[PDB]
Amino acid sequence: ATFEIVNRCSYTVWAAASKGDAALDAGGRQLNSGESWTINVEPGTKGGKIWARTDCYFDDSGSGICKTGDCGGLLRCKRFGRPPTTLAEFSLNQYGKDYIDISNIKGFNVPMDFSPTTRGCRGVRCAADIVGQCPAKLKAPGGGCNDACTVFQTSEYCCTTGKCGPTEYSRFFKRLCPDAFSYVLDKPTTVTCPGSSNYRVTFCPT
Repeated sequence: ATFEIVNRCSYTVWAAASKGDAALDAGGRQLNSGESWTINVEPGTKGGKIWARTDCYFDDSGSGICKTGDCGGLLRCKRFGRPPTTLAEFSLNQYGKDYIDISNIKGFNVPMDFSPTTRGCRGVRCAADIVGQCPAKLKAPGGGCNDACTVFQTSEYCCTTGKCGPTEYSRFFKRLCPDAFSYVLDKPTTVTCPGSSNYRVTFCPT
């Protein structure tokens, strides 16, 4: 499948694409404002994520640090990033269907639209000013709005027992972005698309 990743933000982001134990495509790249990066994702990829990283510094070897979404100091991410990270999540070609969602379970850093570029399903967006409105206890100094599990590390926020409910903190994310997952057992906002759809992730869509 092809994903076009577009940075519509006024600031540079360092896109990342991983399935947790490997890079997707090159795994990461700098996107200046307006730049588009087209990646190819192998069919059947399960548990892929795309996110943006902010305020990164990398040397010529591709090693460095970002204030949000750092994936072990690498430009080309192999692993998932450090919260807070708005996540585009996808599982492709799963019994003939693709499944996409946006998640705030690991917080929010950059607003995002995640839309098919092929026919037969709708996109999802989380484009509210979550950072601006972020509750004081969840604000990350580096930028971004952390989820409560990251901050507080309780069974309730992290849904460790597989039983958990919404929280004041999950409801904050859900109020601003109803179409994104706000906690682990949120009513799913997954979109089902035809298998082998193509997609565009747009940072700062509005």
